[PDB]
Amino acid sequence: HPDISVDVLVIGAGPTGLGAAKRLNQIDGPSWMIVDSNETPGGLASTDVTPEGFLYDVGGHVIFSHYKYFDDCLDEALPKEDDWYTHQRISYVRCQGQWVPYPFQNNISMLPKEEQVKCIDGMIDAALEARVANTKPKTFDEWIVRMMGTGIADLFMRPYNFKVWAVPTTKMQCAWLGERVAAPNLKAVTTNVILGKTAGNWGPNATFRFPARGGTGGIWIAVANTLPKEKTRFGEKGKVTKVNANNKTVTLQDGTTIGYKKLVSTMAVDFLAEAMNDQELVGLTKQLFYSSTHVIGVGVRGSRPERIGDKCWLYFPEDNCPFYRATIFSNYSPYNQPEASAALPTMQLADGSRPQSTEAKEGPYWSIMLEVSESSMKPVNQETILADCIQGLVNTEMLKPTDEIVSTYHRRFDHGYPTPTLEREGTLTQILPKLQDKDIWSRGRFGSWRYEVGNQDHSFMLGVEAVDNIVNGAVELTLNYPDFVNGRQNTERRLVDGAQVFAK
Amino acid sequence: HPDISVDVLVIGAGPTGLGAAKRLNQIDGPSWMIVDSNETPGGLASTDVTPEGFLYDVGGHVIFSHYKYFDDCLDEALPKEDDWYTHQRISYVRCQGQWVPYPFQNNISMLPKEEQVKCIDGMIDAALEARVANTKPKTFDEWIVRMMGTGIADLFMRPYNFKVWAVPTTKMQCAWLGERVAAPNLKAVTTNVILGKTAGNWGPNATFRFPARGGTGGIWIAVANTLPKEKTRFGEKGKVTKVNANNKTVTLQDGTTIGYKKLVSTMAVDFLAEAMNDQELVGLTKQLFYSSTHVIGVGVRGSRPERIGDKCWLYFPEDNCPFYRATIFSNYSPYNQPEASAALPTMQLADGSRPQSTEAKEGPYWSIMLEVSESSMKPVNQETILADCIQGLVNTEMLKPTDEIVSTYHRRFDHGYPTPTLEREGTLTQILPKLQDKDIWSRGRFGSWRYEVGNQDHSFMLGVEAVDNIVNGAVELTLNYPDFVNGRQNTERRLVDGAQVFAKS
Amino acid sequence: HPDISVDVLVIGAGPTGLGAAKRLNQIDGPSWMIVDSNETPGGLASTDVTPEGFLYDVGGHVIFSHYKYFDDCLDEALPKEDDWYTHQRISYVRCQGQWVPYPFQNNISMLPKEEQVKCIDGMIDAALEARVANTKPKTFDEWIVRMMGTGIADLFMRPYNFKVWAVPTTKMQCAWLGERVAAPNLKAVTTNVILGKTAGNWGPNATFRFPARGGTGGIWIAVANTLPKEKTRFGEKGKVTKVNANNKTVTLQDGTTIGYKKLVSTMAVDFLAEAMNDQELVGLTKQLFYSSTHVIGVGVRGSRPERIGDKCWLYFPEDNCPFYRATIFSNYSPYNQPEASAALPTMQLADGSRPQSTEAKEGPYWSIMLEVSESSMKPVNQETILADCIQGLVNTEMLKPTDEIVSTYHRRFDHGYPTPTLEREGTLTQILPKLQDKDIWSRGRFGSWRYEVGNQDHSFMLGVEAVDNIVNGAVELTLNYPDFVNGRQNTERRLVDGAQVFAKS
Amino acid sequence: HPDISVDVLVIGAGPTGLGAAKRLNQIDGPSWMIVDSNETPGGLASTDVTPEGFLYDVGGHVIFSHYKYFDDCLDEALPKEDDWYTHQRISYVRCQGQWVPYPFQNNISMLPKEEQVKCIDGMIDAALEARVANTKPKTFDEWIVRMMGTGIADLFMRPYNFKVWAVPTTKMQCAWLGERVAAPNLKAVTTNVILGKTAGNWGPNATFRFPARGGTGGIWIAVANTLPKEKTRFGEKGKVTKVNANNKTVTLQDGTTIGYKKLVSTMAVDFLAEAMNDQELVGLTKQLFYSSTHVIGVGVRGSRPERIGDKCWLYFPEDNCPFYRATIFSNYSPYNQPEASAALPTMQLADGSRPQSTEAKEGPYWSIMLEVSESSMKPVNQETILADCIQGLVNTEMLKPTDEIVSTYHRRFDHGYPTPTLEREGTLTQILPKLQDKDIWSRGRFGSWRYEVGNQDHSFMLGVEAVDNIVNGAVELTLNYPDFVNGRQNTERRLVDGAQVFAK
Repeated sequence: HPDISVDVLVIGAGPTGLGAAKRLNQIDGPSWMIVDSNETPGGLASTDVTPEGFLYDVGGHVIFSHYKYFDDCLDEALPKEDDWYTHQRISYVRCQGQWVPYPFQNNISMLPKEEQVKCIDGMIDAALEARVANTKPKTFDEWIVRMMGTGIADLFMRPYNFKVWAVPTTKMQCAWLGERVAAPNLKAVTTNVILGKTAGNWGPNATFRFPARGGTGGIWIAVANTLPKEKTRFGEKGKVTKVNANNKTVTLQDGTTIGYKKLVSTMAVDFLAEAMNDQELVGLTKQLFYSSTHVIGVGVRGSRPERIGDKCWLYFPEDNCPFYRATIFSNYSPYNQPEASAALPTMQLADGSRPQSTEAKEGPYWSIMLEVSESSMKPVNQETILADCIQGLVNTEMLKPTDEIVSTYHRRFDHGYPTPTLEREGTLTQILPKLQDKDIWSRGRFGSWRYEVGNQDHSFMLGVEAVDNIVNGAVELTLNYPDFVNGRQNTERRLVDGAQVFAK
Repeated sequence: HPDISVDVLVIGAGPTGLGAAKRLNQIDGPSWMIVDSNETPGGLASTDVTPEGFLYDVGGHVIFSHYKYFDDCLDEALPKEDDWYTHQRISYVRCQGQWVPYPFQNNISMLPKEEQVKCIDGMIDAALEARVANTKPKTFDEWIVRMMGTGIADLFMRPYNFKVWAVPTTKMQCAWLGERVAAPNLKAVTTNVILGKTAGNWGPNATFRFPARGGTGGIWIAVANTLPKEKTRFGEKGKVTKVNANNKTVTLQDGTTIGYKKLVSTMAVDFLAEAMNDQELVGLTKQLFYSSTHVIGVGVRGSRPERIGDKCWLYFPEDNCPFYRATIFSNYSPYNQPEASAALPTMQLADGSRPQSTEAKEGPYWSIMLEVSESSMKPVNQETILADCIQGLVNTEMLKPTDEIVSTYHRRFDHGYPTPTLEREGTLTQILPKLQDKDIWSRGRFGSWRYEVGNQDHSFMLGVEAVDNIVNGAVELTLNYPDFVNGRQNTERRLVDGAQVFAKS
Repeated sequence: HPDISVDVLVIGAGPTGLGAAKRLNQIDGPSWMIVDSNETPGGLASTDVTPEGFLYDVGGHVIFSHYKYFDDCLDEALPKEDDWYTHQRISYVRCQGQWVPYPFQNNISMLPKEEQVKCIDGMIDAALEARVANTKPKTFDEWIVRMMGTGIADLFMRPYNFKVWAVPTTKMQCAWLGERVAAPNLKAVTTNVILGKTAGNWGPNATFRFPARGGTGGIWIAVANTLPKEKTRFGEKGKVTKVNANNKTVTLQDGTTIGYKKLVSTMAVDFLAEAMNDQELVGLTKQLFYSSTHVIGVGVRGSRPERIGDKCWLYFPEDNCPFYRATIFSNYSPYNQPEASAALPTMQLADGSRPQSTEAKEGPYWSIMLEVSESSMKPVNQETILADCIQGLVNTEMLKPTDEIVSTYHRRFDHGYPTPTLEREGTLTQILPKLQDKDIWSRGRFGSWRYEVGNQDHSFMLGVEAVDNIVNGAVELTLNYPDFVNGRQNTERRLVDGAQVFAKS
Repeated sequence: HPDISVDVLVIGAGPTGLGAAKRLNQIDGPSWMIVDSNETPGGLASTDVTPEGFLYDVGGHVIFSHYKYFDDCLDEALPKEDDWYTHQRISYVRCQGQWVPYPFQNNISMLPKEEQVKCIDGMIDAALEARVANTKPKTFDEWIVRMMGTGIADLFMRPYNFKVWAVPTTKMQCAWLGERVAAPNLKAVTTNVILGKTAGNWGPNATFRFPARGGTGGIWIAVANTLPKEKTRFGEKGKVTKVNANNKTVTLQDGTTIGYKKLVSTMAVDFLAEAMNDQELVGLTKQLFYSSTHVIGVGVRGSRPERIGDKCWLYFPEDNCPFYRATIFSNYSPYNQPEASAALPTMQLADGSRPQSTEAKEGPYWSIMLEVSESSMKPVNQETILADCIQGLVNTEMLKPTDEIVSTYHRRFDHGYPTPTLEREGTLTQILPKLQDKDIWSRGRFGSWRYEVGNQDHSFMLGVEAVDNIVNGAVELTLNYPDFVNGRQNTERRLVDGAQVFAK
């Protein structure tokens, strides 16, 4: 007899577990509980703040929602018009001293003429090959080259992706990319070159919403707050230390035992394996490759420079900086950094030299968020990475040597990306059915280890669907058919379904 | 205020309506009711019987279940081992005097050598073109010719499909077929010709189940039998005569009114427009094309002939018989026809002549069911179709001139197939969303007018998923993505889900 | 017996006949004679001069020799360095107010950008189809669209060729073009577009030679001058009126009869049929299509304008002028027009009005030559063509309205181009072998009616090779395999061969 | 001054030199002379006979004339209808116990079904690749596999050609083959399979002409006999020992020196370089690959066996015999072997055992001629090759173990085939121009070293055209454009041209 008994136990209150909890709470049928070792809900979608008052999120991939249900929950959580700011999806690729609007291939008119020739030639080759193709690419790398041709592939996607995944593109599968044909739009590319134009893939239609306060972490705090407090257990009192799969009981730090009929686990699956003391799974989960992510934050004194402007996120294929992506985080909300009247001293200049004085001066302020990837194939010196990022900012002309840095931030996330390697699926098809046979739904970024559904909306929906499968027999579409869900409007599932309308 | 009020009203107690009802009954949340103008549930999945005791179903497309949910409901309806018989999926194409195992192209070694050359040459052309193809086929005919080449198309698919659909293949779309690339397996086809091999797509693992009694109609009577009687209204008492979609009320023939919050309608959508008195929808629904089906049944005296053997269904591309498909219905269950000891006089010989006497002789008996299609592009003379079918049986060597016929059956089903025309989707996108905007889920073979989800398992699930959409916010996967549901094991939805397991605690 | 007998009789003293004469004279074996109705040798390669002293040739296709034999004869005829001028092969296409260097597709960077997009889009389509092509184009038009794509084909080659041939491109064969594959060089075109580059297909090693004096006519007068005069019959005394192919005799205007063993006829083959009184050949030769060519010459007062500069020939696809090609004939030689000190009055201004002064004034002078085509499919107004040409010169900005015209020239050549129609070969494989069996070698621009071997170097060698076939059993390579002769260095046949060398010792 | 002076000197009296001399004699203009070290004209187209009375030619490639001129000289040399026998071009490939009619691929219905499947499958692959091909094959091997597909290539053309050329197919060029596209006729091949049909490429109009007497050797003796005897020097008196390219003189073995203005040399070009004492040319010519050919003749007692019948020549891809080609030489003329009444003892039985008696018995007789190739890459044991050939005859069921052999013949021709290696052209376009610059027309099988024009008709015409080039400025079409001459009817040049008609 365990100390607590519930039908459905949810481990983890990141977006995945919150998704499961939200759906359980709406269904209000089977009994349930959600636990997490952190007092603040949000998991890795939480937001940090420096002593100087600069917020930083864990990533630069803004929200794009594929589901009405996700929208319902975000809207319930933060219902006021002024709870959000809307922006156009503005991004550029840093290449040869130029900010090239995304998508790269549609904007190579900014490159020197001879390089345009090399690019067009390679894409001509790719189009002619795609005309008689009778096989599908097998690696991320083959997919890139079939889409872009050699010249364009070498300038951006190949070196960029190495910096993103910390593995070569030849080591990765390409199913996670979706099912689009690996072929160039040669006319679109020659057309912009001939017309000598540039054009980003953004406009009034292509927008994202960012929360006015508390970063992305603020979304998840407000979602979590809609849950019945008594069904949550957050903090040390909720840290799971053992999972006894055969007896269907969990044991917490404080010794509390919880019995369950079904388990939704959102912890990394390698940690779950260890927690189950299941040696066969420990071996299998150790085969799952992943990269570690360093997030660097830099707060800068001054009004937003013209050269930065309305830029949102930026891609860096080149080797003159260690980060793959930068975000102008101060463009997302005026509350991601201190107000202009707030007074801070300069810590250092961008060229690394001491400020003229140590006196606190006022703002306004702007803020940059940088991402760097580490793996066995790509080491990162944690002792120098901050300074290398800052020099990277100078090298890319994001900061003048004279810019005044008033805040710095560095954090290393051991589990950063679950890598879409060639071996991933072969390993996961061994791991997930074994857990499934024990009534354990292991789901989430590292819960199910599939990158393509490991961001916020998809993960939230992994949790939702896991519960919908457990209770209503729904297909888990997002877990197993990401292309299917991505290719459509998912409007059927709502925070208020027929069931609740008829019950009231 | 109306006489009766329910959250969800279902019109029709064919497989689709019964599906909706089963799901509503399992969930047992929103109130609901199911009405049908017929006293006997099962809709067009019902079974007829001749005065002589021969059973006939409405078609020859046997059950293949794509869903565990469907299996749960059939098994619950008919749980005994002896409620079913299992048969291998044995089918052949009648061609130039031969029974050619299906699939046709893998078995052309049975044809004359010169015909094999023509077939292979055609498939070589199609392979060569498929190698540089940069577009998808737009019509059923283009699909057929790309898969099979001209020689093979002309012998089977083309003339056969005209006979099935009662429209030319050039008039049909090809999305309903699934997503498989239209290209020939040249190597497999030439390999079998070279080896002189024949090979049916059946075996110990390719089987179907058929109910021991009452034909397919017996399945749906038993499924309906599991519902609570007081939530059903079957017979003249349940005939819908008016649908007021703005009031969300329905009026029955006896004057009863039913208010609903959501309507699952499984009547033919063209009949729904009329019942709604919605002239806009009438206009649109009249643009939908359909064929009418004649089912002919023939009871024969004798032990099962050797030439017939274990054959299940048979295809007829050639123009020496009016039917496109025949079924040896007596092979499906010994209770589809009378016992050997039953005495029946001979009605006629297969060559059409009278028999000498009126003497009632004994069996055993075997039984053939034939299907013929009719449309405005292919009329059928109802007055001679029976005699034409019988002569077709003689032409195809299924019956000898002297075989003794002891029972005949003929019925015309006006809405037979909803035709997958080139125009169908354009029209449905104007119709179904307009109905949806009124909280009307029009679903079924003719409720939603998509052939590819219009047989028993799919239709049943259309009903189940419609309810799941209404109540649980489920995706209607079968309605909009038949290729998705047909390509996977649909095991998630069960007659007993977690919701029920947990609630009984 | 006839008045004169020779082994080989040659009719015509144009390039083709003179070629036959030259080879016969070099071999100096069989006896021979060459006749022509013009006292001045050179046939249609002759040069006219206006009363004001401007020379005009018959066309603007400059010499490119494919044969050392041809070079030998021109050099023997005009041996001095000062008998010739050398020029780079400079040409442009007039398009949308601009002079675009030939070849057109390599220079579209000159057109507006939105137009370059259409051109490249079209060539992209053509490159993609060329990748999977398994047929050869059947028509000039098909060949054009496969090489260039629709956009580019529409800007230059289609409308230009209609103006040149006076029949639609869809009505012509494409073998005469050579054997190069009809596919676009997409990379070269896009590369130039991207680099913003223009590039003409000329330079220090892409040049032509033009005679210093007397135009091309001067070459042929001088080549003829090397023949033994007693074997020539030029003038009214050499006009053939009758050919009796059965007797192998010819009758001249003055009643003189010439008997031959082998006849090399370079007159137009349709006229030959008539002279033969051969009704079957008359019928066959009338199936051959040809266009008529108008040559217009314009003499202009002024030093050569900068806008003209070193231009040699110029192409005009557009509608604003009736000519297809123009030639700055004064760039070819200072002796193609009068010296600066020559005094001539202005006949008219280029805008058509009368000049202010009737007074003779001095030069310098420059000179334009224009070509206009006409046929039954593309009629031309003969009465207005001169004025229309001059207005065309104003329309294309070659002349200013105020330019002073001091000389004009206009001549119509009835047989201008023998047209490479789809029908040409079928006809010629009846005509040529039929004459062949009479021992008549009918050769030349209209002798054998194949355009692609109808210019000076090729026609000359047609004559030479005919003789070499008659005497030495040589292959007639030029007549039957123009791609073969055009793709190689023809260095073997010389004005002094081993035969002459070994005999002189 | 030299002992003799002529305008054109021709060295060698094989088909190539006789062609040259024939054209010179027709033109009867410039003075000329033809020398050869052999008293009997005909070069390697000469014919040996065994002591027992069996004739053997040097090869089994029958005459197909591409020129009227050649026909004229053959007709003049041997004008009687009874000077020739005509026969259908009947050939077969020995494969897995069967005689398969040529062409092999239209006749694979004779092979086991499983093997038919593998063949058709490989040809399907080939047809599908040829549908999208945009390059030309670079090697003989690539050409074969693209025409036939893998299965068929491996059964016949690949192994057969190794035995022919004595070098692998991968090491040879493919321009010598002609300009036909490398693609399968898939429908013809599958059609004959489906119908169970066999069809050879012969019939009443696909015939060849063979000399009634003396073998091919009699053709050339007779041709030579039409030349003015005083213009020939054949035998020891005509052996060239030195060629002084610079003074244009030739020195013979007997000491006599001959001056020339133009030289037509038809000796092997590697010997010409040696005779010229030109070490630059020696070096180049030693880079030319060639194989050595062994010809084996077998004379057999008995009427022609039914199993042989009307077979003319036969191909042998398999390794149960050393020869690549066999010829039923007794089928070509009843005078290639002794009359039936001639008496000969049996020398051995086909299985290698002695005859029961050494008594001489009568015939009739039939005769087989075999070809074996030798090179650095494929050694032949000169001392056992004869016996191995005879065993090969038993292995291929051409002879029964009991067949009585009454005559044997074996001869090694050191210069057999000039091999169409990949390097050939690179080497030849250095060698011939240099000789041309010295007014030397080196022409012929080994004079110019191009196999594709090294048989009788082509070689003869090389000699004719060389003279026509020297005298009349003719193009040497056969030497430089063999596809051109092979694709047409060459009717223009005749033994009586206009120049001779008019000279009368």
